[PDB]
Amino acid sequence: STGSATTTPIDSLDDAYITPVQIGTPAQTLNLDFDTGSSDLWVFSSETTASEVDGQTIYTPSKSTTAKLLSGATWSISYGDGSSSSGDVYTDTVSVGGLTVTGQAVESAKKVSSSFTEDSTIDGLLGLAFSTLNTVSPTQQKTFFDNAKASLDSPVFTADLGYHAPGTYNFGFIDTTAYTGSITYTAVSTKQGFWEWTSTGYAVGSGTFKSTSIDGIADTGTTLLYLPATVVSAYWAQVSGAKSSSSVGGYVFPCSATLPSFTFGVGSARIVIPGDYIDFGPISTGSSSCFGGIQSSAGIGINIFGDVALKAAFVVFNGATTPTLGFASK
Ligand SMILES: CNCc1ccc(Oc2cccnc2)o1
Repeated sequence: STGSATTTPIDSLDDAYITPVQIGTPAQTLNLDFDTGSSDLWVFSSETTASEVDGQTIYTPSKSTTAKLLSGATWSISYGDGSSSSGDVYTDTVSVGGLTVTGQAVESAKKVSSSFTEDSTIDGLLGLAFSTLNTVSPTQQKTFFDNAKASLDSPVFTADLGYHAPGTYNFGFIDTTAYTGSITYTAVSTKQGFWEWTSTGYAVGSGTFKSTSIDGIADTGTTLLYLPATVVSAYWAQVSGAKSSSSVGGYVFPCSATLPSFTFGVGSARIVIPGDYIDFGPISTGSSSCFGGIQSSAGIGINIFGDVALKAAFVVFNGATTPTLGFASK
């Protein structure tokens, strides 16, 4: 089998991407944030504290003939941006782009933090990291991809995120019309539960490439590109007026600037992020200070190749017995 679904930016800045997901019988369609940095499939639901729901579409398990309470199971998760959610668990039928899994753990939110409530466009998350990170207790549950894998034509999924435009998540096949040149594959460590790999270096604009190992994660659920302070300082030094602002919480730059590109290495290959991808607009409405899309990972404890980086590529998440990642230009 295979699946193919369109993923759409939630706003004009590509702050996140949502993908429609069918849950239950008859289908309840919710728009979920596909997240290769976490491993829980959770949804706003009929169980979510009423004051914490504001415009989201909810899953109502009592209206699904295939829903079953997973007795005694609870979940609780925190994300790197300070947000969190928790609740109980059902199993139900889940389909993405024509690909169906029966008996998928669907984690129903009883509580969500303020930044979830405040984003009406995100109805929940669909985790695509390794199932070892799944938070369900006392019996850990499998991701949608792990449940689907045996049935897939090939044990892979691909992320093709758009810049200010829709893109695609495919399951079970590689669309050879969706990229240019060849796909360069690189080793993955699953020791931390992430799609963790090592970039071979970087360049800023038309500058010379610096060969240096940068260990990080391919994370569709993180908006920006978080890299070591040395690398980030080298980038923003090429933008007149750019500076790190403690009060804003990162590098900002004059909105009048034209930003240089940023290149990262994948083996001997190179992926170029155009300058415009790095502009996240005014820090507040009407400001002439703009927020940068490349930020320091110091304090996070890991480097993160988030959407800013991944949307410049066609990305293969290869879930064979020894997992690997593939990157192509597009
Ligand atoms: C804006 N905070 C709530 C929210 C929306 C989407 C996500 O999920 C995330 C956020 C950061 C990293 N990984 C996943 O959280």
